[PDB]
Amino acid sequence: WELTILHTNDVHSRLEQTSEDSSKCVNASRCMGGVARLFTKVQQIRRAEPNVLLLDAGDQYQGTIWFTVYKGAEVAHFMNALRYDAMALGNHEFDNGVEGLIEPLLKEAKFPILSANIKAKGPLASQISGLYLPYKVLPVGDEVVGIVGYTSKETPFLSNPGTNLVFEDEITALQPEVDKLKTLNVNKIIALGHSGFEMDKLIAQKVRGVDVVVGGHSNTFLYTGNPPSKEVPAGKYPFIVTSDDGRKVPVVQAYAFGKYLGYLKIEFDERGNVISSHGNPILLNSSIPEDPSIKADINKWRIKLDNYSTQELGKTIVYLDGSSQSCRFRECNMGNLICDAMINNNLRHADEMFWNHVSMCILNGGGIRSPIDERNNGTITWENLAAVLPFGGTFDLVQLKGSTLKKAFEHSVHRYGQSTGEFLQVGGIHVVYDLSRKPGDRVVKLDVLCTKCRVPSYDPLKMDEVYKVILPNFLANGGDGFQMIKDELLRHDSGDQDINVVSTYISKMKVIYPAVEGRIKFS
Amino acid sequence: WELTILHTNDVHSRLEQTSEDSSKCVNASRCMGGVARLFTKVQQIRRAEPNVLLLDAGDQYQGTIWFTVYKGAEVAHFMNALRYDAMALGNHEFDNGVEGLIEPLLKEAKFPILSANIKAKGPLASQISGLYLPYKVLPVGDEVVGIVGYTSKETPFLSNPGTNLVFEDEITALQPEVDKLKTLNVNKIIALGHSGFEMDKLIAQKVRGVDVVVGGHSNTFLYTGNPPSKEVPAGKYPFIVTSDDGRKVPVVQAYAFGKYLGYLKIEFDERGNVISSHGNPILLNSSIPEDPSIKADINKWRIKLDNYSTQELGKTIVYLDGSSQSCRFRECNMGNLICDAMINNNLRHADEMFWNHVSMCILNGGGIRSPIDERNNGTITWENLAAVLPFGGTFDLVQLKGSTLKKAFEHSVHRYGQSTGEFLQVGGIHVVYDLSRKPGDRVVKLDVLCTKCRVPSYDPLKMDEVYKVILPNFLANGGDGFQMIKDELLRHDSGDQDINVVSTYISKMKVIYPAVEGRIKFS
Amino acid sequence: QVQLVESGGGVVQPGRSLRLSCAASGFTFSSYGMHWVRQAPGKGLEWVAVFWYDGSNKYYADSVKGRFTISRDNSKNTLYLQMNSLSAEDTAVYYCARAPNWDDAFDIWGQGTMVTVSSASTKGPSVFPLAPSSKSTSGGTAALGCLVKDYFPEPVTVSWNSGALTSGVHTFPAVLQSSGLYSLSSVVTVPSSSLGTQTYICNVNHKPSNTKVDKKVEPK
Amino acid sequence: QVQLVESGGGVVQPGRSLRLSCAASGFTFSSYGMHWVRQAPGKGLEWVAVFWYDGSNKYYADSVKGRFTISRDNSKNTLYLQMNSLSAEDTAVYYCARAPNWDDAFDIWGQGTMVTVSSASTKGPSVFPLAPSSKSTSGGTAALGCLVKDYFPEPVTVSWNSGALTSGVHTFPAVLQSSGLYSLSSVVTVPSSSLGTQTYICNVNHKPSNTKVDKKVEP
Amino acid sequence: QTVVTQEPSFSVSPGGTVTLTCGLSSGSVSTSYYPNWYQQTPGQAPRTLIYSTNTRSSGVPDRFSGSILGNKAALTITGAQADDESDYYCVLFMGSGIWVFGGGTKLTVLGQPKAAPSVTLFPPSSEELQANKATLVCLISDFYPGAVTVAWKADSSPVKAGVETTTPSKQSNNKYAASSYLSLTPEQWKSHRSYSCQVTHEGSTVEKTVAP
Amino acid sequence: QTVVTQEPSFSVSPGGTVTLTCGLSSGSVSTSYYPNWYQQTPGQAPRTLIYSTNTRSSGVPDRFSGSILGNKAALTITGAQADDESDYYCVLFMGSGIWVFGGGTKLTVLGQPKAAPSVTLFPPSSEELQANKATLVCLISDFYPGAVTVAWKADSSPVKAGVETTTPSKQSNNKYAASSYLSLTPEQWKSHRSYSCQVTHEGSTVEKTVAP
Ligand SMILES: *[C@@H]1O[C@H](CO)[C@@H](O[C@@H]2O[C@H](CO)[C@@H](O[C@@H]3O[C@H](CO)[C@@H](O)[C@H](O)[C@@H]3O)[C@H](O)[C@H]2NC(C)=O)[C@H](O)[C@H]1NC(C)=O
Ligand SMILES: *[C@@H]1O[C@H](CO)[C@@H](O[C@@H]2O[C@H](CO)[C@@H](O)[C@H](O)[C@H]2NC(C)=O)[C@H](O)[C@H]1NC(C)=O
Repeated sequence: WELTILHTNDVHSRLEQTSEDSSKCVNASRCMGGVARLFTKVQQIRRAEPNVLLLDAGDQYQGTIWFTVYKGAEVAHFMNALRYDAMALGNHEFDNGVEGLIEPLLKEAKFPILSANIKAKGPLASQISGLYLPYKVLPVGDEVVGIVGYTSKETPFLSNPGTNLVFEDEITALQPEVDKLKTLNVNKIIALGHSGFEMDKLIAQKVRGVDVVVGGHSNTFLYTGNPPSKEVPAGKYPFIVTSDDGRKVPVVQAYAFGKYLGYLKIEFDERGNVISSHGNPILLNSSIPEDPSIKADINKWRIKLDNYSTQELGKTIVYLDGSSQSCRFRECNMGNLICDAMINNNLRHADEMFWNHVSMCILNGGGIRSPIDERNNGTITWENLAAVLPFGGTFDLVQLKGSTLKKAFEHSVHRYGQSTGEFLQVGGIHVVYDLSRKPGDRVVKLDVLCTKCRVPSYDPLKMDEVYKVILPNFLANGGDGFQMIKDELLRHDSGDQDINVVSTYISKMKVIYPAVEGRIKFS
Repeated sequence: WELTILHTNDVHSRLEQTSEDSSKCVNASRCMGGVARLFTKVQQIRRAEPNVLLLDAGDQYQGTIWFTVYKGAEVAHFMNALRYDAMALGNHEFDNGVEGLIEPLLKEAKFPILSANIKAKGPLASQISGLYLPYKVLPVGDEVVGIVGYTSKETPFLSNPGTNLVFEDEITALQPEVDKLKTLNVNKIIALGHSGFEMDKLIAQKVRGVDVVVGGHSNTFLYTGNPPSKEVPAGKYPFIVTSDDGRKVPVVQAYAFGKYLGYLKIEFDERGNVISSHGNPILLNSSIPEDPSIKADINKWRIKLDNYSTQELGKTIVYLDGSSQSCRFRECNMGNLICDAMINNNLRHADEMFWNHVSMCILNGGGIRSPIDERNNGTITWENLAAVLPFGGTFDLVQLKGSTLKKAFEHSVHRYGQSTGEFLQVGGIHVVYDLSRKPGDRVVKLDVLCTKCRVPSYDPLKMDEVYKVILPNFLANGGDGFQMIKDELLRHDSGDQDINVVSTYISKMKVIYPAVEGRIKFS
Repeated sequence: QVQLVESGGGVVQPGRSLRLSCAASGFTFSSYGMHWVRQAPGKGLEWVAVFWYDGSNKYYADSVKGRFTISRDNSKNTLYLQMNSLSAEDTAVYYCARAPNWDDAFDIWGQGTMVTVSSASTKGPSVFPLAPSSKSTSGGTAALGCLVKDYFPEPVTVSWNSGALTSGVHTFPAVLQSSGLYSLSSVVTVPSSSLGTQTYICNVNHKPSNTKVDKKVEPK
Repeated sequence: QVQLVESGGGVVQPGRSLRLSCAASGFTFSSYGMHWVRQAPGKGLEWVAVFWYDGSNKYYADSVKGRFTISRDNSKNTLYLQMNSLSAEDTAVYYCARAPNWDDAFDIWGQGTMVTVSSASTKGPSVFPLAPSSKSTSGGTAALGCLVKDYFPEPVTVSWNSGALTSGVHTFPAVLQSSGLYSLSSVVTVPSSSLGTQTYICNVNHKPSNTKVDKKVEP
Repeated sequence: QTVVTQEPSFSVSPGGTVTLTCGLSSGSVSTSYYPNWYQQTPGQAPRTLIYSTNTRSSGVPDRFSGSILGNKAALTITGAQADDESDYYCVLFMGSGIWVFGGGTKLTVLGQPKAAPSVTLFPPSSEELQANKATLVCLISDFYPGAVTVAWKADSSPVKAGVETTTPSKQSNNKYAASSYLSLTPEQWKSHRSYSCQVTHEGSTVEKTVAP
Repeated sequence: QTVVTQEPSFSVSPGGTVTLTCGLSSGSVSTSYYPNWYQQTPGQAPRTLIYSTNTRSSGVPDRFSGSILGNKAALTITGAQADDESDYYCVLFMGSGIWVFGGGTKLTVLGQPKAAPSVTLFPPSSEELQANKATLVCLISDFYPGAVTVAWKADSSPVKAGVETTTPSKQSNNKYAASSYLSLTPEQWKSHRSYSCQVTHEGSTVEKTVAP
């Protein structure tokens, strides 16, 4: 009994197509992703294969303006158009709190949504009653498939679920529910959920009954063979895992950002045991045409985004100095603002627990391409920011040796002189240059925030120590001569859309007062 | 035709009685304010006079936990029990945005609520339609009295009113509407509104038809004769104002925080001309008993406050160092946190436009009486803060000469080492002590954030310059030996309740990262 | 002094567009709200539309949602109502009335104007008899008449025995059937003794179609 | 293997409290939901109450809101229902059924138990005749019978002319009137010709009250 | 949709007191619906009376006095004149623009003495059936005041479909009179045993019955 | 409260197709109400058939196949066995704990003894009136399928007061029979002209009428 399984995860509401590095689409001809594109390839498969399932494992809920505007309604009324079969809940699904999930999604969503390890108490319990289910018995062909859900116990630390929701241990809560499936003549049981590639594997091992595991949360990419883009694999697809009862349990995962659609042919015996498991995550390169009838319904909704571009987000009571002659030379308040928005945005909606304490940011002047004037009415709209951050990049998280960090800060002034926008506007860092000295021996003080230290202060940077820092993708990929980052970086995860990050910070702050406060000095 | 006018304003949700400086009630025997107390004295007057009107002019909204918890519903279901006759809208009524006014108040409120200079457009226009009115025709005895509303055009700078409300110039919008009253045989016309003592006088002058003006916003105190408490008058009550058509127009205002009830006998002719106008704002001291049937309904609601004390407000990801041996000696993150919450809280809900630029804060260690431990799901509840700030003081705004500021900072370390709580935790200041020097010549560097130097930077303090700064009331009163403030201060306005200010900042920020960042240094 | 004048809605056939005007004078038109109210003759009052003063806001009743358009012109102190896609339920008196902004009154009213929208087509009446069975009038007399159904004059004459009987006659008001066609009856009280003795013929003339029916009325 | 048994069974007078138990076996009791459903004899099914998996959540129907109290004991793999303030509309069959955590579903059902609440006194029958109207019969006959109203201990025997007529008789099921008192009829089809000729006396015996009425039926 | 329900008709002694109420089908009436009462002489532009519920308008007599009784808004006319024989409309504003009127209360004051109605019911004709139409004629005469309720019955079955009833119309003798027609189909006329026209006037119910 | 309304009874030929529907008084039935069908042998523990609306339960025959038709949840039985003659209950979960049943559909599949009913309507007795009680006896005989709807009336007016009706009960001749009582007061019996017992049986309405 062959079962073709289409799976996605960590889609981060990238509804219109992106570029290879998961930023704003540039070359129309070479762009990837899209729910327009995805629909095409899913419909192709369904019109061919007889046994198909289309699953998601969460983090569908944060990322672009799309969400910032439609706040989960865009998700439902499109996932319902792709005709998904089940979905699990994510780190980011509770970013709008329970009712920013229960109202927009769980009610408006036309397909069952699972997690078994999440239980509610008190009055929320009645309200939410059976909008989120622990398992689902999803009939395919003349057979039936069980699908059991889970969600990371890390969720309360990376989201805002209120104090009425409990997050039980994945394994604990799955076992009793998988057992019930076998209690009701369901032999064929898929696990589906958002706890991270690591826990996905521990579900394989330690949960009897479970035949297949589909996960996400960790942006990890599995490929068998030659990677079809920059995506570095970290295991074969599927990833076989030796269970304790002694089964082969295939664990899968698409990258993220709705770039790759998961594709896995699973062949079963008469009694619900995995015998064969082969396939590779279908990349959505420009050679798949975007479906027209969806690209229409995209541009129908595009209009309410344009409307939001001109709406007042909040107000400044100070000039936001973003001019070349400011941010490219000395410490400008705009930089200080952005960096603060980058970090703050990260500590509410953290991607994984590895980044939930990130207090360091850097930003090249050559990404700050406009100031914002207060004189008018103090008003700040999206369009304002588009002038500041027109590159439509992202804010990515990188782990970096102090040695590497020092190097880049010397390359901040090695060729000082004219515009050369490599000068770094910092956040969670105190730096001092002495310009008299030799280019590449000018940083005289560099204190950084050590949060993995009881009460966090600025302690001088050690060249041995490893440092978890946020910065633009422009810099993670060695923009303005920063080859030393792209090379000597230890971890790199793509984050949310640059403009979207500020526009949120400003909305939730409502009044900004970004000052120049002596992060950067001379002598 | 004699007409007694009872008026209040800027009550700042001080529902239960306070002390003279508008803090937590301490000496049961000597306390003032209260809606319990107020009810008593109003019932006494209604049982005496035949022609009574009980008006409010806004800022009823922001203040204590009371609001932080019931968010305007406490206001309605009490003002409705006091049986108010009319009310105007305030700087602070839009602090919860339109829905935090339209839901709790404008729906639940059982009495007419006016402002004529506020015009709504788009879809809000339909929703809000006639829950807030421009004018009201209130029949008293056998005659009829017109009441016109207004609200400061500066409201969008001191609140969050949405972008669908417009604020027309008070005078412009009143004149055409006062005329309509005379169009409908209303001769006797009261103006009632929250634009500030200044505009109230310009309404008298420049708006024909208007007989009496009742305002607030400025907290200004008018008394004829000997003030019965610390309240410094700034004019006689009523304040006569020569109109342009050449009439005498009495302009009134009780001191803010529901301390004084306004009391004004106005005698009219048979065609709506003010002939006599005498009276003085009744101070509500403890010799007026608190009404029992209200003090009951107060303690009925007391219970849902206690419930909110234990609920998680938000989370820290750092230790909040608040121990005596930290905050009384060196720069502690708790202080930095509080100061930041004090300033931030002020620049959303600013009392007047004079304080929308406040970037400077100071706080004695002897107000920080506990730390807050994380690692316990990182949780921070109200009760946590009660341990930190048990004094139930306020954060007040003071204008101060540089000379005076320097003096107080030397009194931070004059006889240091024991420091019975004199040491200042600063915000929006860089200070540096050299302890080797003479007590009262130890501040070697003092750079402060400049109020409108274009782009806010740290410029060295000039002793000639005047500085608008927030600090606890304990210090505005010269608590731990700061006689230099109480004496040489230029302006002093009471702010909101201390604990309430943090609990909000934490709620709205959701994740805090208060660092020690070198505001205070040594050598 | 302060006054509202409406503008002539005459008669029109279903579907046609029709614009209505309301000339105001003797107040700051600029300031007050301005409504339309209709009144189906004999029926109650119905709210139609509204335009407030500050401009943005124009509201309609679910009965005329997007069928009707209201428009104020302060340049010309006149209120307008665009009535597209008319029907018979729109047949009514159309008043424009001011509102002061305060306690949301309806102050001052117009004399109003008439909107009659029908399938105008001038029909001769169907005439039928009415059975004089002695069960309406006391032991001594009986009641009998003739029914004049479906006609499009308002007016129609009814005599008895060529108008040689005015004694006991009680002709009634015309009803306006939902088809926009009138119908009435005309009864006459006569003695039981003259049922078998005397002949009663009701005579209808409706000069607006020149149809002149003369139906005899006998018992059964 | 898996089943649910219930306890209750008895009859009770209106008002009194009554406890119901449901002994489960052959599954992770710990995991499943657990409901109560009632069925008024002859009438449809009505939802009563529910207890979920972890305890926190118990819900009741508007019909038994706070009149009824449900309690689960996983320590003892048994479900309980406390039924205070009973009446006649509670008279019904009471099933406990398990629910898998799916659509909060209902896969397995119990045998069920009977809840009869009446004043329930041991009654004599009121007997009345039934006026032989020719309005049911055509071929020269008419239908006539006798009504046995308001009685309690089922059964009741019905003969005709001391049981000397079994031919054409159609005695009916008893109805259970909302008062918990039975009532029935017994019809017999006979020829018109025997009006003045033959005598028809329906005979009732109800040995549970020893009431033995024998009423004649005339036009 | 929501119906504002106010008494259909009222009668008062001159110099007497009468109260018109005005309720909402779904919910209570409070002040925050801004009640509002009007006098219409039927076929003249309705004069404003009371806004706010309590406020009288410029030059409104003091005898008229608005209030709220429990669930309903009210209008008390303390000391009726002959001037007060008019139709009285209540009306409430449920915001968003939405204004809804009442059915209207017709207030009759003394003129005549209170004469009960005279109902003459006719069947559909010998000849009418043959044209495939079938019309029940019910005539009313000689009643004061001029406010009647026209109920039709099929046997003991209400019909409100295809019933047309004229406006009451003062006769040649200053008493009121009105007709009521019921269009039917020859089937409906034969199918049901007897049809009835039920007229009620100041509680004084009058019926007549006809059958094929 | 909200009523789940499903067909009161159905008949099918063996090896036939039949669909039971199940609708909601106020609003549509969607998937997100989690429809659910049960088979009850009269007097037995109801066995599951289908949950989710579509999903068959463990060991449910493939002939049974759930769906949704417009407003109503549905159950299609493609290829009926004689094994299927029982009562079928639909039931939905509108969340918050709220679960609500259907009235139940009685499905008959016998092999064609198919006979319409024999209704014998009796008045209250010579003697019964005199005891001050007054009971209308309506008897049913010799019908199959054995599913009847007993409507009562007076002069074209429905009565919902004091009606008691037995469960249909197979006779001595494998055809079904049931009684229907209507308890009344001697006033109500004399007040109305005639009372009627209306029995409807596979669309075959049978009436009888009695009066003093
Ligand atoms: C609460 O407030 C009332 C009103 O102010 C207080 O009553 C007032 O008390 C003051 C001070 O005792 C009185 O002023 C004094 O008047 C006497 C002559 O009567 C004069 O000799 C003193 O030098 C001083 O001027 C004031 O007259 C009096 N007013 C009334 C209403 O009698 C009351 O004492 C206050 N209670 C407390 C405990 O604060
Ligand atoms: C889109 O992806 C497909 C699959 O990787 C590309 O097709 C492959 O192209 C390479 C290089 O020419 C070949 O070696 C593979 O054999 C091809 N695979 C298949 C199955 O066709 C395709 O060229 C890509 N298109 C673009 C323009 O990126």
